[PDB]
Amino acid sequence: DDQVKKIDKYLYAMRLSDETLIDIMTRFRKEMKNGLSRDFNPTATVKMLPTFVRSIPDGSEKGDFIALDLGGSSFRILRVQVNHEKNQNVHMESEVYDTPENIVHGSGSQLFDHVAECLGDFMEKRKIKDKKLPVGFTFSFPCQQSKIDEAILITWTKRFKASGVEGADVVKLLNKAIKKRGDYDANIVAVVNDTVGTMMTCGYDDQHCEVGLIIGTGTNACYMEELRHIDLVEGDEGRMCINTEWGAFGDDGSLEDIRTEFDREIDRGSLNPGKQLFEKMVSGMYLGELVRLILVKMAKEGLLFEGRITPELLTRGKFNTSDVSAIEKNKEGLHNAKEILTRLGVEPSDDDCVSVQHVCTIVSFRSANLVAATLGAILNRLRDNKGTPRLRTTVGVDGSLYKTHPQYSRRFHKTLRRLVPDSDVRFLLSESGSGKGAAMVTAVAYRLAEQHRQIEETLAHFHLTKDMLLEVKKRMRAEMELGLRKQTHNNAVVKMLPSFVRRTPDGTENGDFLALDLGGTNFRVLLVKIRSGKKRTVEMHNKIYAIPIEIMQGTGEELFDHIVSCISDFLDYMGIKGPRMPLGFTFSFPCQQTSLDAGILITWTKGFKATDCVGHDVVTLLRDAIKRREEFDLDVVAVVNDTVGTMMTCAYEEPTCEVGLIVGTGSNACYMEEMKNVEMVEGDQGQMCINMEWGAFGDNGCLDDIRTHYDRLVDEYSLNAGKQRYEKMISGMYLGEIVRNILIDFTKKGFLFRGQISETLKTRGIFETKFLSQIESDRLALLQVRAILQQLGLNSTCDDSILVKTVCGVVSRRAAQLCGAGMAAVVDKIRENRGLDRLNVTVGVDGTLYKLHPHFSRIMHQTVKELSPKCNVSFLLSEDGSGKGAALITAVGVRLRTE
Ligand SMILES: O=P(O)(O)OC[C@H]1O[C@@H](O)[C@H](O)[C@@H](O)[C@@H]1O
Ligand SMILES: O=P(O)(O)OC[C@H]1O[C@@H](O)[C@H](O)[C@@H](O)[C@@H]1O
Ligand SMILES: OC[C@H]1O[C@@H](O)[C@H](O)[C@@H](O)[C@@H]1O
Ligand SMILES: OC[C@H]1O[C@@H](O)[C@H](O)[C@@H](O)[C@@H]1O
Ligand SMILES: [Ca+2]
Ligand SMILES: [Ca+2]
Repeated sequence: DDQVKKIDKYLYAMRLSDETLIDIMTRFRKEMKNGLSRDFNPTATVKMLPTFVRSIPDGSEKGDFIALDLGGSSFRILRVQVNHEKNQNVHMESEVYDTPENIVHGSGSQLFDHVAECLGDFMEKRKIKDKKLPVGFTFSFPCQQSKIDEAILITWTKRFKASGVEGADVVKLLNKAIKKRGDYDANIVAVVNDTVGTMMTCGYDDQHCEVGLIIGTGTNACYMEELRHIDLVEGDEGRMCINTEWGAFGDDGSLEDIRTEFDREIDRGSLNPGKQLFEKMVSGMYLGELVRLILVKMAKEGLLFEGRITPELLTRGKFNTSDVSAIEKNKEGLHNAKEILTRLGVEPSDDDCVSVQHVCTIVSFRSANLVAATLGAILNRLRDNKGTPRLRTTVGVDGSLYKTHPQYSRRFHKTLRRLVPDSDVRFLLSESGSGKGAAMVTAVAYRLAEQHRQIEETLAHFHLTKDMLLEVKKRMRAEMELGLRKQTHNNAVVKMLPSFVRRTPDGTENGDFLALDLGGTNFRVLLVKIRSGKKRTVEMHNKIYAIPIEIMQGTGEELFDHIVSCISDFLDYMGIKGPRMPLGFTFSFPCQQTSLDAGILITWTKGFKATDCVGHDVVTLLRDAIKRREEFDLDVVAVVNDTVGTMMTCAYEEPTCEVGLIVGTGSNACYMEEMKNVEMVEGDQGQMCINMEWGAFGDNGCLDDIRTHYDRLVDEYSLNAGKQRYEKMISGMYLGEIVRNILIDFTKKGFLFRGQISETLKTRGIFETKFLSQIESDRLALLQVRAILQQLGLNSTCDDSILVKTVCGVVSRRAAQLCGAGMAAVVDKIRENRGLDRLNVTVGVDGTLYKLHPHFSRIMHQTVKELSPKCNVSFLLSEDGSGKGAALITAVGVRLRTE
């Protein structure tokens, strides 16, 4: 009676009080909070790692998979076949492989070579190599993952200690070993921790399973947490399984006041000193030795075996946990203790057999008790989440010590139910192992992988290689030439139309002028005053005037009548209504010029479609409308394209600006060609500004090489089917449509919005330049993206938002590259013309897409630099619009008219 009370006095420390157990519980409860927080997670010892598993099996799972189970006490590989659809129910055949204390403690390479060899043999014995069966990986160690098929080892635990693995991705490490074998092909689709596998398994049979617990070589647990609580995972919808990794509870020294010298000594001799402390007082890997450490400490004080101490009772690991168990059996309890203590050399007194066996209870009871305190903190967290007052949940379990020890299970549940009363908990023991559960995870993981494979295959067509970009640059140049050569100009797609502007501002332009800006997003009328010499200055006023789309696609009569009306009102506005002022007309469309004041509208582009305009001279068309009104009189000195207007605006300040570019509703470019190359205009003196009209590039098929199904659909439904193919893969008026069309397709395939094509998604023009630009902002957050989308009328989840943003990126990126390859061709021609080996030139730019988009310009500039390394281009943005440049052209126009 005192012997018992004798040891209960010695091992007093290892006798935890309920109030104490509650304390620890409260402590872990706080460790969980810190672990899940984005602010404190970096310092927490309890990792609370996300698993990317959002629900237990639903029953829809089916297929043939292979599972690997490394990290437990046995390396086992299994094959799980499941398919209710047809009729088949869950079936699985497993095999166990040996793993010597050599591989486990060797180099990661040696370890993964073994795992790859064992999997090979397994597939051979079943001759299933030919099948690309999905592989699930149950790796019972702490792992960092940003996705289910990635697992970076944080640190080894238990018996493993292989070099070159920590901090690496075991998936990649394993994939290498297999590939190095060339024997077969693996498709590792997921990596799960055993606590998650165990939970998945028990969940299959009990749809109330919300916890996975393991108590074997090591101890850990996982539970279903609310996504809105997992800070380190963007989303607030539903739940995800968190792998607590509580074995490291108190590694920051939060359980020093509970750890004994026996614990510390056990640690100082461990493989991983300082870590997994909480686990070192529980798991069956340490129970035995923790006891043999006291037996020695007792004998060393004559309290046992008559103070005798054999070399065996001193040798490490000579007292297995197996002993600790057999010695606690109810039947042959003490009888067993005798045989054991006997082989230990020491002479077992039938009184010793009693003293010993009791020690075992104390140690083996502390474990069961501790685990009950932490698991209790988890159940309390679940109860808190549900809001309910009571709690009903199932808990999956597995692990030697639990599965094979006479009293553990028993005492464990007891203390538990005692600690958490307001809850009804069922403990289901995984009889099958992790295999079933891993397979259940692999099924869904794989389901999402094919979806992904398909999405990527499609998007891959929007990816151009540097080599593809050089071809486009090449083609651009070939077409540039066909258009300049009078013999081939007749059937060239890039018309290279001359503008009849032969020099950038000289600095003598002086006067007052009116200007028109038609073609972009805003039709506006301006008044510009230029003063040079001493006081060189420019003063301009403008006013925007709408233009109903009806008029825009009405008749040339109403269109130009409307324009003149606006010109009138502005003349009043500025007051200057009276004299005969010279006017520059910026008409952003392809015109055939004979002189600075004659433009035959070759064809309409963008969204304009007025009747009886194509084929006429726009100057005239305007002149007439003016005569008809009879309210004033003007001097139309010039007609100008916005690209040329832009170039002049920027060249007014920057003398090296010899290129103009526009990337807004439509896209076009212009530059200064050598008069000797412009075979369409007599002379070979000086230079001339060439309005390329490069939007038509590809209208002869030269781009059908990289155009996609979505590009064709967008073209096929445009106002000008067949024309302006290049500009239609670049400008803000079309980008959106390419996207919409890609989205509708993904939706029909059931990859977006639950497969529902909404009315909004069917509305053309829905994706404005302004939206494409917000959605791609880098300062944006997923929550915000989803918000924007919902505002548009699209009911999108967070997963949806991610895919939409991606799609927008692929499309917008390709647009910038194609545009860069185009500009690259231009600058390199200007360099070859000037026979240079290096050319410095700046480009004048304008266009809403260019100005608002967060990445277009950057990726564009980058691409030009990469395709034309012999030119140092600079892009200067026009902030005053074309107007300034139109007036600066009108000035010369007049100067040459007066002369
Ligand atoms: O207690 P152990 O022998 O160490 O293993 C306990 C459990 O570990 C997991 O890693 C395995 O996936 C399970 O199959 C096993 O039941
Ligand atoms: O993006 P956009 O609306 O097409 O604008 C791009 C540019 O178009 C030209 O027609 C105007 O001369 C510019 O002032 C304007 O900045
Ligand atoms: O194998 C059960 C548990 O053992 C522990 O030592 C590891 O830290 C966990 O990753 C694992 O879940
Ligand atoms: O608006 C910018 C460009 O758009 C193109 O579609 C027009 O054909 C060009 O004349 C214009 O420079
Ligand atoms: Ca979250
Ligand atoms: Ca010429």
